[PDB]
Amino acid sequence: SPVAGQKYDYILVGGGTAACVLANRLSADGSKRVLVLEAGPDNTSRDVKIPAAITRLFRSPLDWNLFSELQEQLAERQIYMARGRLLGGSSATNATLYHRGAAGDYDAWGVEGWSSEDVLSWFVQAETNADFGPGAYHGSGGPMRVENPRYTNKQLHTAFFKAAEEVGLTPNSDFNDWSHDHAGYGTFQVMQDKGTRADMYRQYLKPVLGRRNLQVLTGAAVTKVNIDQAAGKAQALGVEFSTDGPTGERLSAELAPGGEVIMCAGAVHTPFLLKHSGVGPSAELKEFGIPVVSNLAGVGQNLQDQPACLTAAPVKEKYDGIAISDHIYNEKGQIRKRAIASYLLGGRGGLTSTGSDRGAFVRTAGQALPDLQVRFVPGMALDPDGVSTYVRFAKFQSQGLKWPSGITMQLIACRPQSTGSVGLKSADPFAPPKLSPGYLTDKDGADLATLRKGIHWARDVARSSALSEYLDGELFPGSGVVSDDQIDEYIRRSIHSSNAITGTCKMGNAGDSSSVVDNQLRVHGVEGLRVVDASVVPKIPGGQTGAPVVMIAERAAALLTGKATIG
Ligand SMILES: Cc1cc2nc3c(=O)[nH]c(=O)nc-3n(C[C@H](O)[C@H](O)[C@H](O)COP(=O)(O)OP(=O)(O)OC[C@H]3O[C@@H](n4cnc5c(N)ncnc54)[C@H](O)[C@@H]3O)c2cc1C
Ligand SMILES: CCCCCCCCCCCCCCCCCC(=O)O
Ligand SMILES: CCCCCCCCCCCCCCCCCC(=O)O
Repeated sequence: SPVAGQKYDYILVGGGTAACVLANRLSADGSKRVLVLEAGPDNTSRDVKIPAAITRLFRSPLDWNLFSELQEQLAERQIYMARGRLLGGSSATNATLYHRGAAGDYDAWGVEGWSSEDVLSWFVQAETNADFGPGAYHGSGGPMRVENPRYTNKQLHTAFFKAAEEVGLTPNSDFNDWSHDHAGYGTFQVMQDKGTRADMYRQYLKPVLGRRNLQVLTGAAVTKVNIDQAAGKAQALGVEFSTDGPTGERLSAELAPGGEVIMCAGAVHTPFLLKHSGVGPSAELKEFGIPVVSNLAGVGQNLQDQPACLTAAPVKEKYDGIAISDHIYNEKGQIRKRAIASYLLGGRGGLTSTGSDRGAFVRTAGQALPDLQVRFVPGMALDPDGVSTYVRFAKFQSQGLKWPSGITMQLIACRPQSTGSVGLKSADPFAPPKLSPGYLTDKDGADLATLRKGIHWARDVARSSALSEYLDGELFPGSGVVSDDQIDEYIRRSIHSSNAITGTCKMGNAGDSSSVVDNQLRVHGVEGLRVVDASVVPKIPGGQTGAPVVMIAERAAALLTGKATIG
């Protein structure tokens, strides 16, 4: 009905991080008719605008509320995997940390035309930075906003940095500068604009909603890509979707001649929807009676996510009130007047923080690149699951209680060796995906070793002069968790997502039969179908995965508009 009688040059399946970038670049010249279909609503919540309100976005109506299959290797638990459900997708719900990883991460892909030297200019193109001017590693003038965080904890941030230095870590003045080594401690830059969230809805899509050639539908849940098998195999015709959930009528948006469907549903829902479209491992599609259009073993394989555990310690009584928890809430859980005034008057203070924006990259055992990311938070976890503790922190408002003052160090396996999968547990495209993160399944136990050594490193840092001045014992993992076996059990029971998720429709070279797209991001064996999102990442870079997704979308837009070639 909203697409009755229209023809589109591009249909974007999803309106998330990548989709917002493509919607902007593909609609620019006026010539091309662009449709965006997002299952979630418009992006208007104040909980999206205010970085500290990330606490409220977890397990909210603006999240998919995905749980994994039971993981036997993780004390038989289902793992929550946060995913944004609105225009801007996970860019609208994420911790805003700005990471590209290292040059070596893109070289390790081994994909023609996607080396570190190929991708650098596409990172720089996206960027405006408040703290770095033009140079080899930074642009000015791009639609993204990046800045140094506009909250600083006076006592605890400086203490973390001195502590890191005491255990022999060097400062890294720019984690995105590929002319020096990735390892070191410092401040993560953030995708914020004077302390408001600078998500890809705000930066890319919202400014161009006026364009007559761009049509964006919210509440539009795609159910499959329409693919025809006629005189020379499989051709995308468009997309089936409902505007009224499962019971709603199945509408179809149609491509114009020469049009393309671009999958932007992200590393969870893209492979799910491809499988619902007959693109996937033929045995999985047969099991739910889906006709196989393109038998691709790689669809939903190679799921890479960066698993996390944490240590937490209270401060001494005489340091009560110095934590970010004290800067956001008073002792009866009301939002501090000062935090509201600083946010509104100057885009400063606790409300501009997602909490996790200082830390380090560490080599636990002589690896080529750091295996460990540390995220230092100047507040104390009340749960060994940091995502559960963020949810508790949002629920804590107005409860009449005092959050105890202290610190957390989150330990992430940032270059994990384990992989998971996403598939179907049903033929109904409205049912949740069969999600398995596959944490700690790698053959050598490398990921478990990374996190075990992370906990040792966090204990060494907390034992430092700099931090032991402030701290009063340890809450997590606590005195019961000392031996390697005790630490391994604690990690199995508490391991959570640091919210990356890549690689489920991986890009590959010619001859790579585990790949789903070529180096032009085209789905093997289907005409008029591309993937442009986190799904195409061959091998997860170190650090948070949002900026790499924006780099891929910018380059894909340039390829599709004829402004660039690849290979
Ligand atoms: C909680 C959290 C914290 C993170 N922290 C950081 C961080 O600090 N820094 C960082 O750089 N990265 C971070 N990440 C990762 C980063 O946000 C993502 O990797 C990135 O946003 C992915 O972009 P994408 O376009 O691949 O997918 P998304 O941005 O997730 O977009 C997918 C879109 O498709 C939509 N969709 C799904 N199914 C359908 C359907 N059937 N029909 C229509 N639409 C559909 C979804 O609703 C969504 O809007 C975080 C992620 C999360 C979730
Ligand atoms: C639980 C910790 C996060 C809570 C954050 C909520 C803060 C609410 C404070 C009241 C401020 C509301 C008005 C200012 C915000 C408007 C959003 C914006 O335009 O940037
Ligand atoms: C955003 C500001 C909230 C700060 C108050 C929280 C106080 C306790 C700190 C808990 C830290 C655990 C580390 C978890 C980071 C989880 C969210 C994420 O993946 O971005």
